[PDB]
Amino acid sequence: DNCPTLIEPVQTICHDAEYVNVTAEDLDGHPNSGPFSFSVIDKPPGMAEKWKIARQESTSVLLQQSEKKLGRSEIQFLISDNQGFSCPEKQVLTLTVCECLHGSGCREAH
Amino acid sequence: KEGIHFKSSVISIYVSESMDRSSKGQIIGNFQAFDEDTGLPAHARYVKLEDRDNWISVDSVTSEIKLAKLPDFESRYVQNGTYTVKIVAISEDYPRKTITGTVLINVEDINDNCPTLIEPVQTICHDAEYVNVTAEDLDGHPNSGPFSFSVIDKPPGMAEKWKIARQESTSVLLQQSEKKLGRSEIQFLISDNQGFSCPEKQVLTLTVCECLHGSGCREAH
Repeated sequence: DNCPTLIEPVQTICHDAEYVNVTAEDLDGHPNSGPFSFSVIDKPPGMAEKWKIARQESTSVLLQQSEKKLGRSEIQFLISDNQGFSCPEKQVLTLTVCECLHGSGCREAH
Repeated sequence: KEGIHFKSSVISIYVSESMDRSSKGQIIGNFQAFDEDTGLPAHARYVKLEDRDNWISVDSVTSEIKLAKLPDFESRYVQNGTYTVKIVAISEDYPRKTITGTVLINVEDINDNCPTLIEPVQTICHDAEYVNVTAEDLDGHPNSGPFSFSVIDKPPGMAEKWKIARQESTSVLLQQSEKKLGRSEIQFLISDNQGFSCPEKQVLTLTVCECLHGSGCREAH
């Protein structure tokens, strides 16, 4: 009676990254579960498709760029749980970039 | 039969210092009192002692303890990375009894300070070629470490005129190739090991002159 969600839907990533990983969570689960289905959105042209999918696992997804640009972009999602319940909330991600140096860490100052 | 006692003589907590985003209103714990004979909770009224900078507050009705300032790791009252406050809790109806305790809060460092040019000004003789300027950062390591100094690419050709020629953890030695008895204006850019640099400018005023043997600049006035 609940639908999957994105758990950090505002995420920074390193400049030199070519893949991004994000988890989804669902308010309800096993027993009534299996692996989730992830898809993104490609319509309209020139505007929608900044990211696409490369790998998918039960509870998380691995994304890859379409034009490889740097900065602020939205990634519009379609996510269903196994048995397929639907809710009026729209599923989304927003991504932006930092210059990384301290491993994963943004080099920036306070 | 005996009066109020503490379940711990001292309590100890940890936190980060402040820069920019720190939360107000902060709670850290309680200081409950008990009958010594059975350990069932008693009531007391509470007072604060020797808070040297006003960081802490106390609520008698809960024995709770609460923060009233933002923490600073460079503070003149912070020692070994710790700050102390003393509490006393005191009973009601006769005989009245006082019992003492302490709060220890530990504070970690942020790179909230930036290296500045402590040596804005120097005067230099006609046989010299090298001049030394120091910076200072107000954090310790890691939050300072070996500094990086540079001097900017404007005006055209200034790298032929005055340049960095050796560098230390705190400091830099300039050289000269202009070979002239006047003024130069030497903007530095300057980081600490973590990459932080001041929003404000850092510039050396430097005067080169003709000098007497073993003395400053020449004088006809």
